[PDB]
Amino acid sequence: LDFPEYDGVDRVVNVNAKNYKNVFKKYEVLALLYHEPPEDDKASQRQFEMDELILELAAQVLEDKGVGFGMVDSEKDAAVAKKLGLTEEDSVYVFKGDEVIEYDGEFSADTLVEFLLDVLEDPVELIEGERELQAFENIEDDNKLIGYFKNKDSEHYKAYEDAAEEFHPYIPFFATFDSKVAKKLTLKLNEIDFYEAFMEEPVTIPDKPNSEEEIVSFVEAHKRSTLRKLKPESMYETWEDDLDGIHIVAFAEETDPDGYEFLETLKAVAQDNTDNPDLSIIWIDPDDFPLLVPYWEKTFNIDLSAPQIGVVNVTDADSVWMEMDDEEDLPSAEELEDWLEDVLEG
Amino acid sequence: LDFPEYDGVDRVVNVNAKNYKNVFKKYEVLALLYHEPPEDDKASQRQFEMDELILELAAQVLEDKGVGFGMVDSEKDAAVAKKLGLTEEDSVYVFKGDEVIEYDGEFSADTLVEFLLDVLEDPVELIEGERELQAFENIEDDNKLIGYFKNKDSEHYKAYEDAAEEFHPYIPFFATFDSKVAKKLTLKLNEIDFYEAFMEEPVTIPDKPNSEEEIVSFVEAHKRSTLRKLKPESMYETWEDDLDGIHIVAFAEETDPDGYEFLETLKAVAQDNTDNPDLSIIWIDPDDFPLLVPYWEKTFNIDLSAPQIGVVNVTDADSVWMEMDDEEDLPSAEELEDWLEDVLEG
Ligand SMILES: [Ca+2]
Ligand SMILES: [Ca+2]
Ligand SMILES: [Ca+2]
Ligand SMILES: [Ca+2]
Ligand SMILES: [Ca+2]
Ligand SMILES: [Ca+2]
Ligand SMILES: [Ca+2]
Ligand SMILES: [Ca+2]
Ligand SMILES: [Ca+2]
Ligand SMILES: [Ca+2]
Ligand SMILES: [Ca+2]
Ligand SMILES: [Ca+2]
Ligand SMILES: [Ca+2]
Ligand SMILES: [Ca+2]
Ligand SMILES: [Ca+2]
Ligand SMILES: [Ca+2]
Ligand SMILES: [Ca+2]
Ligand SMILES: [Ca+2]
Ligand SMILES: [Ca+2]
Ligand SMILES: [Ca+2]
Ligand SMILES: [Ca+2]
Ligand SMILES: [Ca+2]
Ligand SMILES: [Ca+2]
Ligand SMILES: [Ca+2]
Ligand SMILES: [Ca+2]
Ligand SMILES: [Ca+2]
Repeated sequence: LDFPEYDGVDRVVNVNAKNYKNVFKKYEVLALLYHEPPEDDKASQRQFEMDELILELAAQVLEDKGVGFGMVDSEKDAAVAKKLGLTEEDSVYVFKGDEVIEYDGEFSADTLVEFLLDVLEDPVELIEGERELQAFENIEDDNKLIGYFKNKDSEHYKAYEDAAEEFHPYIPFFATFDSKVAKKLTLKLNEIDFYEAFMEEPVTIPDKPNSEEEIVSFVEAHKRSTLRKLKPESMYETWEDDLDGIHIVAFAEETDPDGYEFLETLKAVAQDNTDNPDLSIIWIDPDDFPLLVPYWEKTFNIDLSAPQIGVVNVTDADSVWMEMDDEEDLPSAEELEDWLEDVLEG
Repeated sequence: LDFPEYDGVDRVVNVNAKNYKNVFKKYEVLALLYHEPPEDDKASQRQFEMDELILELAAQVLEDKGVGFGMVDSEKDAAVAKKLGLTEEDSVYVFKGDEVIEYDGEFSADTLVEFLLDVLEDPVELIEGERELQAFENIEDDNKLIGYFKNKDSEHYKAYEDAAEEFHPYIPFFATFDSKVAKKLTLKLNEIDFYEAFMEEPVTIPDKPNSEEEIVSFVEAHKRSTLRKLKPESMYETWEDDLDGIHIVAFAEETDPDGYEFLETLKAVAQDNTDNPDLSIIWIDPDDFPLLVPYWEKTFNIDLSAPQIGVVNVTDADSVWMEMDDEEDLPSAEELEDWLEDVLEG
């Protein structure tokens, strides 16, 4: 009645020109680890075996749900990788229907399975009644969309659902057919509002009713939020998406009163500067990455039991941190704005 | 710049009558896995080696923070185990100061390290100003206490801090010296309010000012909340604490609009029946245990993409689940009360 342990059945194989058509046929959803060939030393061999074991456990856990896992060698299987669109080494590409979803997060069985379980869900969630509306409003650490349509047979709803599939499961798409919900949201019929992460005010997609292409192009242009949360499921995607080799990194434990107070200041600063295309802040809650906390404290020379904020230069592997005597020496929004300005324009 | 990998240094040893005094001296905080001797078959041997490797990784991660890990064989080391108070096999006993903290949760390096990082924090958190007060009010999935005292030198504050140590890190103790915060909480000087998990209304500890013993005895009597959340850090403690071999188990994904709506009904039912000593509901959010979701769906024969609630008989290894056609066929509070009554008084 406990966590599953690998049962030794070989379910994850190398996916190559000989078998790839049969593997895609065997599984309704197929997730492919695109990897460089392991080096020949024993350490690199062991790590490769341990990585495969992670996939084996996930494949066992999800067998009855139509999910399969495979591995594609970027050298041996280069031709198949190209035909399938596998280009970023160490990414897992998830094939659902007509979509190819890139996973670029923690390589662990639990996080992988949680992601696949999100992939298997439908790309549009409905909102009806006050409690469901409250659930929608509680979402803030993701970009989200909500649109008001006549009903599920509306061509405009179907275009919205088709657009949701492009960003699944990263950007939740919500829909309502309830005119009372739409009024509380100030959504006119066939209007779509995009709520950037951590923002209070939405941006309405122009020129409604909107086609799939109009929604997709809009979401792609607003995909990067001023403030974004580092999450295990997407940690490497976020970290690799630096702006001119610079991240602003804020550490704050949401549940701690001092972390909450600092996070509220951070949100206020992001909201007041949300249209500055050069501002990108990563919020890391230490409680989400316990195994990295000592490493971050050593690397950055900071105490993560208190809120911290700094500028990390990925190009030069260097960083500077705002000097805060303790948890009670937090900057005002204005002081935080000014400190970022001083370090960046410099 | 990534998750740590075990470096092969042996930091976790068997703790026995010969070395236990030196181990306790080597480490400021020491966590001891109390385990039955591994069976001699190769499978049991491998599992024991894999368990030790989990401790090795945690010990590496926390080395610079004064934490050590050890293992105590319940047969070979029975005399030392008794002297140290190790009685429940498969529990990890954490020695901090004068306290012995039992860990009875997921045996994984990340969850273990997160718990130890919580252990290392101070047992009382202060509340000052409106934002910190809001952080206090946002806490609902734990029992919590808050007391109003003159200042940190008050003998009554010191008694409160001494009591907090007994329940650290499971039941957060908050304190304020701010008369404006105390007024919003309706806390008179030296009063202590206990907020049961998921309850709106607190219970004031009687006969203030309160001694350590009065607080400890009060908290012990109110320790078990009507509604409690299954969490990795304490999942086995919670599951083993059944009431006459019965758990009421509710599955609800907090972030999903249907899960939120059902959870609100569950909270309302718990609040209206909070004084019924026979009512104990475990809320499991599937998003917290992805690796167990397929196992639960198979074992209970339910769809965990929708909210579910049932009665699980641990004695007879049997369960019954409320029949809900889909996510929109949710019971009212009254219907849920009546359904529990019908299945239990039967
Ligand atoms: Ca294999
Ligand atoms: Ca497409
Ligand atoms: Ca990557
Ligand atoms: Ca986990
Ligand atoms: Ca509007
Ligand atoms: Ca249009
Ligand atoms: Ca990527
Ligand atoms: Ca704090
Ligand atoms: Ca504080
Ligand atoms: Ca913005
Ligand atoms: Ca955590
Ligand atoms: Ca923590
Ligand atoms: Ca403060
Ligand atoms: Ca060892
Ligand atoms: Ca004691
Ligand atoms: Ca136990
Ligand atoms: Ca983890
Ligand atoms: Ca009161
Ligand atoms: Ca008293
Ligand atoms: Ca226990
Ligand atoms: Ca739903
Ligand atoms: Ca619904
Ligand atoms: Ca109660
Ligand atoms: Ca989760
Ligand atoms: Ca989920
Ligand atoms: Ca509903």
